[PDB]
Amino acid sequence: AEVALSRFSLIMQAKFSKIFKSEINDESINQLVSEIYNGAPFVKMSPMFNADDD
Amino acid sequence: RGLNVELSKEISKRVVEHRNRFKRLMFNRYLEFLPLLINYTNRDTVGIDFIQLESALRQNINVVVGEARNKQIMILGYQKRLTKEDIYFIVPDYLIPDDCLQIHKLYDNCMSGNFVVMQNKPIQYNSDIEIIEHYTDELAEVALSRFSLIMQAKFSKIFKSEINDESINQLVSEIYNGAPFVKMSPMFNADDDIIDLTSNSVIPALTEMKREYQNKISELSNYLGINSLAVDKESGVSDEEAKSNRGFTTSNSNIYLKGREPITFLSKRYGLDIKPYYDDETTSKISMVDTLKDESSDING
Amino acid sequence: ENDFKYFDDIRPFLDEIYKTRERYTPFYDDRADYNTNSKSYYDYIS
Amino acid sequence: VVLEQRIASLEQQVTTFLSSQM
Amino acid sequence: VVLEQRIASLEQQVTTFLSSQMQQ
Amino acid sequence: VVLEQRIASLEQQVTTFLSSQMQQ
Amino acid sequence: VVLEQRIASLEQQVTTFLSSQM
Repeated sequence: AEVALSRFSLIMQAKFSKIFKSEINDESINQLVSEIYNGAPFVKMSPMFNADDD
Repeated sequence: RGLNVELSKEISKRVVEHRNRFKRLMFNRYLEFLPLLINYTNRDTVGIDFIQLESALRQNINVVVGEARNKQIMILGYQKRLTKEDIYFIVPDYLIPDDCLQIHKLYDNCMSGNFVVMQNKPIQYNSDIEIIEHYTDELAEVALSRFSLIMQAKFSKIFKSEINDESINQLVSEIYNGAPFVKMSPMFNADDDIIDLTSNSVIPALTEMKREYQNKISELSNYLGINSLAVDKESGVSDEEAKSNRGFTTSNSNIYLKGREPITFLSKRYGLDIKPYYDDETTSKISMVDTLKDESSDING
Repeated sequence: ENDFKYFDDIRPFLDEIYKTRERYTPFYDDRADYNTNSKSYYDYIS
Repeated sequence: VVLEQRIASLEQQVTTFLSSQM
Repeated sequence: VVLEQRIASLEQQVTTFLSSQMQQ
Repeated sequence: VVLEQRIASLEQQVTTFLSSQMQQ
Repeated sequence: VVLEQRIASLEQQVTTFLSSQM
């Protein structure tokens, strides 16, 4: 029973998000909308380190 | 006239058009095919256009095949309370029995006058036009990711110099004309000065994405019974290579066959053999290797 | 009399929004993903 | 097949009769 | 044998001409 | 044999055309 | 094949008749 516990607990926390990190109100939201989930390659950004592992 | 084009991020609308058109195409193709899988010992003696039957069965309307003038024309048929009479809607014109009809299921084995109803699926819970919508969007965005991945996998060799006519004469007369032994100034003029933009963070990513597209096709496929199963039995590649869990794909194939079981109920009545087999054949080489009778030489060549 | 042109000076500003109200799609764009923040439970018990 | 053919002929004859008294 | 086929062909010829003027 | 069936088919067609020409 | 050939001859004869009274 407790090894079935550990399997269920292991696959319940095995879920994955891609965290965007920016100062909040409407800088990076327009980015992910029109250029990540709509699949777009070649998104252009400012030089302000804005994906330098951001 | 009216024209002012956007930019060349027109591609970022062309990319989403490829995804959208792929979902529309794969969805209606998959139901363009799905009402022909079974075809059941095709026209031994029985006057049924089985293509028109299977198309009717996948919109879930219970067709009823009986006799018309002893030759089995299709008709439409929409605890056990028995059906007898021709109360149901009748699609042919003058070929109606105008006499004692019955359902030939449980009144006896093989005796009553024939009008047997054929379900698409024995017990109906969810329509499979929803499951085909369930995977085709997930499939659509993985086709998006493949197309977006190979659209940015293109490569240039960037020359880097102060501009006006120093390095242009270099690449012209000594790179694309193929020339070895190009001589240059000591001013660091290729000390990693020319650089390559590569996308080797993209091509290892490419093959794994195609395998995800592939096994997602297979995971839609074994759901709706269409399977590579019998050849996988004789090829010995039975489990964990074809990652499909064989006991589930021989399960979902079988439900559609025993939905069309009342054609055997009909077949026992008039003394003939109709078995609902499950088509997996594609010819001119399979028909050659199963016969190798010299008359089959004069057929093909 | 020809008086009460208060129903009439509205006219050049009542055809105007009817002009720029429904003829928009060749002139504008549909992008940029504007966020909408609308009133959680604390504003409800407010 | 012969029986079916005979049945079809009988049906057609009946239909013909059902349209004219002659 | 040959007649069995011509007799079948002419009955369909009668049936597809009776339905051109039928009450059916 | 089969030519006899063809000769039976052609006289039936000629009789049908003759009934098409003359009203009875 | 022989029957088909005979049929073709009959058709040609009919066509010939349909053009001249002789």
